[PDB]
Formats: sequence, C-alpha cells, structure tokens
Amino acid sequence: LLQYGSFCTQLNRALTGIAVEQDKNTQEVFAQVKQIYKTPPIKDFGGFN
Amino acid sequence: NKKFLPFQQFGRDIADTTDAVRDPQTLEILDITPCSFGGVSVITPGTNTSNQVAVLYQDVNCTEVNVFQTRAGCLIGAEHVNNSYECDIPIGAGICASYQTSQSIIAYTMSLGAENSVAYSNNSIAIPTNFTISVTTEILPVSMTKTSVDCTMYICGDSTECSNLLLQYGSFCTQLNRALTGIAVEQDKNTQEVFAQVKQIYKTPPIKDFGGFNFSQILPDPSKPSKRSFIEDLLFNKVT
Amino acid sequence: LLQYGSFCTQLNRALTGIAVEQDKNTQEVFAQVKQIYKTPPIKDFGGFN
Amino acid sequence: MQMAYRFNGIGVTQNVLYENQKLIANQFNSAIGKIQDSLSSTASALGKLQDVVNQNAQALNTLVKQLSSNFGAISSVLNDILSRLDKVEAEVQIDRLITGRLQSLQTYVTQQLIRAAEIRASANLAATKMSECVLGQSKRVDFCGKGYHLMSFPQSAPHGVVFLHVTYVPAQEKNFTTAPAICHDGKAHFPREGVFVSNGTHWFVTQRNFYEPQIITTDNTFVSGNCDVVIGIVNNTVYDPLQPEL
Amino acid sequence: KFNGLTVLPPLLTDEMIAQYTSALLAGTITSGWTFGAGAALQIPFAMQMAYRFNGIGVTQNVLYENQKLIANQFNSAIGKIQDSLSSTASALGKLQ
Amino acid sequence: GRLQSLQTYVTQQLIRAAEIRASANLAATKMSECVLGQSKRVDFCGKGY
Ligand SMILES: *[C@@H]1O[C@H](CO)[C@@H](O)[C@H](O)[C@H]1NC(C)=O
Ligand SMILES: *[C@@H]1O[C@H](CO)[C@@H](O)[C@H](O)[C@H]1NC(C)=O
Ligand SMILES: *[C@@H]1O[C@H](CO)[C@@H](O)[C@H](O)[C@H]1NC(C)=O
Ligand SMILES: *[C@@H]1O[C@H](CO)[C@@H](O)[C@H](O)[C@H]1NC(C)=O
Ligand SMILES: *[C@@H]1O[C@H](CO)[C@@H](O)[C@H](O)[C@H]1NC(C)=O
Ligand SMILES: *[C@@H]1O[C@H](CO)[C@@H](O)[C@H](O)[C@H]1NC(C)=O
Ligand SMILES: *[C@@H]1O[C@H](CO)[C@@H](O)[C@H](O)[C@H]1NC(C)=O
Ligand SMILES: *[C@@H]1O[C@H](CO)[C@@H](O)[C@H](O)[C@H]1NC(C)=O
Ligand SMILES: *[C@@H]1O[C@H](CO)[C@@H](O)[C@H](O)[C@H]1NC(C)=O
Ligand SMILES: *[C@@H]1O[C@H](CO)[C@@H](O)[C@H](O)[C@H]1NC(C)=O
Ligand SMILES: *[C@@H]1O[C@H](CO)[C@@H](O)[C@H](O)[C@H]1NC(C)=O
Repeated sequence: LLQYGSFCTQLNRALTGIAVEQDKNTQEVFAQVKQIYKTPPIKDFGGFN
Repeated sequence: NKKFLPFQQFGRDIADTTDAVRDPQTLEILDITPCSFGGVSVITPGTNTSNQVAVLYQDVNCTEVNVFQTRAGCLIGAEHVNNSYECDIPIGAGICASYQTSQSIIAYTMSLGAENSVAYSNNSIAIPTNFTISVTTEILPVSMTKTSVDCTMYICGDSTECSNLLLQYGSFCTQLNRALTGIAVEQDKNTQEVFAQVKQIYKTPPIKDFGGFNFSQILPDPSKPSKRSFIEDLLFNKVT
Repeated sequence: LLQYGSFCTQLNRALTGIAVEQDKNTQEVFAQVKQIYKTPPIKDFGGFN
Repeated sequence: MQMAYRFNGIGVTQNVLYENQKLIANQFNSAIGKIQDSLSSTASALGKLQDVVNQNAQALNTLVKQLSSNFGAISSVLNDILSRLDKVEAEVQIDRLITGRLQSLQTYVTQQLIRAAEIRASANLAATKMSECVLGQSKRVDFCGKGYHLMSFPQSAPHGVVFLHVTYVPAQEKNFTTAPAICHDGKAHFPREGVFVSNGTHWFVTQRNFYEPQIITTDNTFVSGNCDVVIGIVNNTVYDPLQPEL
Repeated sequence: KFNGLTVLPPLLTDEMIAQYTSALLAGTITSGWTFGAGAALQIPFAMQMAYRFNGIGVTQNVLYENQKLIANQFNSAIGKIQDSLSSTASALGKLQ
Repeated sequence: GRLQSLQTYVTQQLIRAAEIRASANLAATKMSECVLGQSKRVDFCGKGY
C-alpha cells in the first residue's frame, strides 16, 4: 500500500476537514450569544405560558 | 548562480524535479528549466459570422513565429487598438478580443464602464421629478433532467460471464443506482419547492378591469390547447 | 494513453468550467455598477475622514 | 389600491400613483411589449437553462462514447472477446473492460451529483424569490431586479422559472439647495419624513423619491433643540396653520 | 511545478477590481443608496447619516445634535481597524 | 495510477469551486444589500443596527 503514494494522508485530510467543518456548523448556529442569560423565577410574562 | 557543495552532482526542487545540475566534465553549475510548452487557444467569432481567426499562445511569448504579447501570452492574428470597448471574448488579464470593423479581429483593454464624476456639495441635493416603470427578466433553472443508468446493462450488454465478473466487485452497481435515484428525487423536490407555494388554485375573473394595466401577455389564454400564456409559449420555443 | 478514450478531454472540460466560473464569481461580486464614479477633491464629508 | 400600497412600500406617497395612473399603466404595458419583443427577437436570452441542458447532454454523450474504448483489451465489443477466446483467456480482457466502464460510471455519477448540488442551490434561490419577490414585496436591494421593487410575476420555462420584476426607477433629477434644518424663532425644525429643498427663494419640504413641494408648516416638521448645534441650519419662517384661524 | 500544470491569469486584474471598489465607495459617499437603483443622486453626507438613522428608528435629531462625536467615533474605529489589519493577520486566514 | 491521481485532483477542485461559489454569492448579496442599500436584516451586515 505504501507504493500508492499520498492517497491515505489525502483521505484523512478530507475527513478531518469535514469534522472541523461540523464543529464550525454547530458553533456558528447556536453560539450566537456570549452571555448565558436566565429567566427570573417569577414568571409574569403577560399571561403567556 | 547557485553554488553546490564540492561533491554534489545535481539538484532538486520542492517538487522532486531536477532543477539544476553540475557539468560532469568541467566544474560549473548549469540550470535545467523545461522547454517552453503551453496551451494553444483559438479565439473566434461565430462561423455563422466570419472565418477570421486569432490564436492565443498561453504562458509563452512570441519566440516561435499582428503579433503582440499579453500577460495571457503571445497573440497572433489580432490587431491591438488604443481604444477600449466592452468585453466581448475574454483572453486574460484585462484584455478582451472582439470582431469589429473590412472587419478583422481586434484585441484591446477592457473598459470597466463609462467614467462619471458625481457632483458633491455641502448644500446640493438631486431630487427626481419623474420616474419610469422598468420591467426586468431573471431566468433561473429549477430542475435538471432525471436520469437513471442501469449499470449492469451498461457494463455488460446481454452477457452472463460479464454479469458474474461484475458480481465479484461487490455493491458498486447498487451504490450508483441509489445515488442517481437520490438525484432524481431531488429534482422533483425542487419543483415542488419553487412552484407549489399556494394550495388553493386561484383563477382570474372574466371581467378584467385592472385600473388600466393590460395583463394579457402573462395570463393564460384558454383558446390554446395547452393552457399557457404568450410569454410562456415564447419561452418554451427558445430552449431546445 | 490514447487507448483510454477521452478522459483527458473530460478533465480539461471540468477545469475550464471551473475557470470560467471563477471569472463569473469576481464579476458578480465587484461589477455591480456600470458608471465609474470619482469623489470630488474637496472632501467636505461632514467631518468623517 | 395594491399599487398605492406598493408605492407606500418604497417611500412614495400614494397620490403619485393615482395622479399618474394612466402614465404608469402605459409604461407597464410598453415594458411588457419590450420584453415580448426582446424575447421574440433574440433566441439566446434563456442561456441559463440551455447551459444546463447542454452540459447534461455532453455528460451523457461522454458516457456513451466511453463504450468504444479498449481499456487495454483486445476489442471494445464484448461479444468478440467472448467468441474468440477461452473462458480463462477472455476474463482478463473482460476484467479490463469492466474496470474501465465502472470508472466511467463512477465519474458520471460524481459529476452529476456535484451538478445536482448546483441546481439545488439555484432552486433554493428561486424558491426564495418566489416567496419574497412574487408573494410579497421585498426591501432587499437589487434582489428583485435593479431599482425599487414593486411587484414580481412568475412565468414557467423548460427546467426553470422566469421572474418578471416590475420595479421603480427615478428618472428626471434636478439640482436643489438643501439644508438640514430651519431656524425659526431660536428653535430648530427637522422634517418629519422628507428633506428641505429650496428653488432659490422659498424653502419647501418634499419626500426624497419624487419632487412634490410642500410649504413648510409646523406639521411637516419636528421641533428639537436650538439654532446653535446643527451644522448648516438656515433661516426661514415656518408656516403655522393656527395663525389664519384665531 | 511545470509538469503540465499551468496557472491561468484572472480576467479582471487587481487594478480593475480596485477601480470597481473605488467606484463603489465614491457612489456610496457622494450618492448613498440611490446609485444602485438608477442614476446617482447627490446628497450631502450628513443627510445620508440622518436618513440612515431614520432607517433604524433613531430620530434624526440625534445625528445633527451629535455630529462631531459620531465623526470622532467613526474615525477612531477606522484607526482601530487599521491597527487590527496592520499588527494582526488572524482574520485574513479565511483567505489564506 | 497517474490518471486516478489527476481525476482525484479534479474532483476536489470541483467541490472546492462549489464552496467558493457559495461564498461569492454571499459576497455579491452583501454588495447588493449592505453596500448599495441599508439593510434591515439582523446580523447580516455586522453586529448591531
Ligand atoms: C403552563 O402549562 C402547563 C401545562 O399545560 C401547566 O402545568 C402550567 O401550570 C401552566 N402555567 C401556568 C402559569 O398556569
Ligand atoms: C448564418 O449564416 C447564413 C448564411 O451564411 C445566414 O443566412 C443566417 O442568417 C446566419 N444566421 C443567423 C442567426 O443570422
Ligand atoms: C519573452 O519574455 C522575456 C521576458 O519578458 C523577454 O526577455 C524575451 O525577449 C521575450 N521573447 C520575445 C521573443 O519577445
Ligand atoms: C497606441 O499608442 C502607443 C503610444 O502612443 C503607440 O506606441 C502604439 O503604436 C499605438 N497603437 C497603434 C495600433 O497605433
Ligand atoms: C414624465 O415622463 C413622461 C415620459 O416618460 C412624460 O410623458 C411626462 O410628461 C413626464 N412628467 C413630468 C411631470 O415631466
Ligand atoms: C392588450 O394588449 C394586447 C396585445 O396584443 C392586445 O391584443 C389586446 O387587444 C389588448 N387588450 C386590451 C384590453 O387593451
Ligand atoms: C485623516 O487621517 C489621515 C491619517 O489617519 C490624516 O493624515 C489626515 O490628516 C486626516 N484628515 C483629517 C481632515 O483629519
Ligand atoms: C447638477 O449640477 C451638476 C454640477 O454642476 C451638473 O453636472 C448636472 O448636470 C446638474 N444637473 C441638473 C439636473 O441640473
Ligand atoms: C420658488 O417657488 C415660489 C413658490 O411660492 C415662487 O414664488 C418663487 O418665484 C420660486 N422661485 C424660483 C427661483 O423659481
Ligand atoms: C459649506 O462649505 C463651506 C466652505 O465652502 C464650509 O465652511 C461649510 O461648513 C459648508 N457647509 C456646511 C453645512 O458644512
Ligand atoms: C439666522 O437668524 C438668527 C436670528 O434668528 C441670526 O442670529 C443669524 O445670524 C442668522 N443667520 C445668518 C447666517 O445670518
């Protein structure tokens, strides 16, 4: 298999690029805000539940 | 102008190509550079227009031999002009070829647009006093031609030895059939996304009083067998 | 290599389609206007530098 | 009344429609006629779609013409190799033909799959323009045609949709002298929605996309502050409608 | 390197795309939002910033009554973006 | 082997060209909307109003 050049490292480069892109996707969707907010325990929201 | 170590015979580059040598007979350092190859491009107007033809020699200049050098390369058969026109046929690096006026092929520098100097002042504003209803056309493709290739009929046309030797290769045939089936299902999902926006089918009333606007070209005329409109009937006859 | 049909022509079709699309990309981004403008030499822009 | 609302949607007072209704109807009908003639004259206006048809047909022609390749075998025709050789001797050439034709199918499926991704991206764009340019009115600049979008019209096409974007292009400009405010009695007067213009003598207020002058009254404008902060405040009398009434 | 692998030049050179972005900046400064919708209509630049403050709901008195502070914040932000492109090439990695 | 190498190069160039086309359609849309106009779309033309 070592006589077929740089196929294997290229395949691992492609799959690692895919995985890094997946963490980029799920970070760019959800991490829109840099302060975790909380609702107060007194829930007077105008009547909405 | 390189300088080897006193035993070294030749040289390499990053690409593991011999970029330099030392002469074996006399102690001097030569330099291998490959011979000037490159692509040949044929710039043409339509054969339905003319038969005058220029020829582009990419990446090399006019060593070989209206013969002029561009950054795209040597260019024979073209006539350089100190004017600047709208780009017609691209060549490369801001140079476009065109079949202008007796009519021969010119090659010039691309004009990016009409030069303009907008007036500006602390006190000057330009308010429009009139207007114009412009109606513009955008043409976007929605779906593609559905296609399935039976891989066993393609590779082995009516054969049973070939079918068995194809069976030795596992499941490539079903993989290709499955990928083309996924494409052909996407090509109907596309048209159901674009067109089928509205569930109720609406229809226009027969008394068409629209304040003065004439919608006849775009609304379907039911006198035709295929109940489609004039502009759609022109559009279905310009794509072959 | 001649006995493999037209693999080379197909690879050159692909790379040519890519090159034409790169010129389409740069012209769709930058060539938005068709009249080239120039600022006046007196830059009295309300105080913005 | 739809186009009264659709002129209000581009910042134009809807009297501009009703006081120009026949001229707008004639411009719309003449532009529809220009589209019909511009399509019936030139047959290459639908090139976005012919590129799809021609590229897909070239891919199929390539897939067909790979059948006449030898790929290292004695012949491209399988039946020659079957009829002329032993059952052990023919399988080597048959393996070469099977390997080449399977490489051809993998190339065609990969190419079609990438091309399908491009068609899907343009189909998502066309669905967005159907939902936003046609089915509503978009404030997105030069998304629904160059100019200010008024309404948009879908028409079918072979393997594609065609949008007719009715827009608004302001035509006849005219240089005016403007000022950011009016100093009246030590107060600053800012326009409510519009811009101050002056023909040379008297100061007017007009909306920005059509020149219709209004005599500056206390209900065209908006008092805020004093005459010493705004850079360029000028002197004119603001009309007061209560003054010829009391 | 030179085993058949020829790099073609782009059609628009870097001077042409720089003249295009020059035209875009001169259009947005001298006209504003109007040159992309027909002809270019001259507007003094304080009125562009006032009619862009009206576009976000802020009353346009806030611009004219704070024009110098807005000018200083804009020029200081341009200086900071020059520093972030002159001392750091981290965001440009998206191109690299 | 060399033909598989060249075809692998071509396939990855087609995929990367498609990715570049998607980002250049973002760039053309942002010239048409952030530059030539004044956008109301939230966080499309920067963080804020
Ligand atoms: C909201 O709904 C849940 C389930 O319907 C209910 O248990 C809860 O009491 C509701 N909240 C209030 C404030 O009534
Ligand atoms: C092509 O050329 C023929 C004669 O050379 C001419 O009759 C025809 O009009 C041309 N085609 C077009 C589209 O003009
Ligand atoms: C080719 O280009 C080189 C470098 O620009 C120049 O020295 C040489 O003279 C050119 N050859 C011809 C034939 O013009
Ligand atoms: C274009 O102008 C340059 C400089 O004046 C000159 O050298 C050249 O000969 C001109 N081209 C033609 C075709 O006359
Ligand atoms: C506006 O232009 C039209 C022609 O397009 C003309 O008939 C009309 O008189 C013009 N209106 C004004 C107010 O000048
Ligand atoms: C509308 O325009 C078409 C153009 O052919 C014409 O034939 C038709 O008579 C017109 N109808 C009305 C209502 O003006
Ligand atoms: C604008 O900034 C440059 C450098 O930041 C400076 O040289 C120039 O004098 C400034 N102009 C004004 C009017 O402050
Ligand atoms: C406005 O003024 C500029 C500069 O003086 C001039 O070029 C332009 O033609 C004028 N336009 C009108 C409509 O007066
Ligand atoms: C400007 O308009 C006013 C309208 O009240 C008119 O009296 C005046 O003569 C006009 N001036 C010019 C220079 O057109
Ligand atoms: C008008 O231009 C003069 C110089 O010609 C300048 O001093 C003044 O500030 C400008 N007007 C405004 C409102 O900035
Ligand atoms: C405008 O009027 C005020 C008084 O209402 C006066 O002080 C000021 O000088 C006037 N502006 C000019 C430019 O003369």
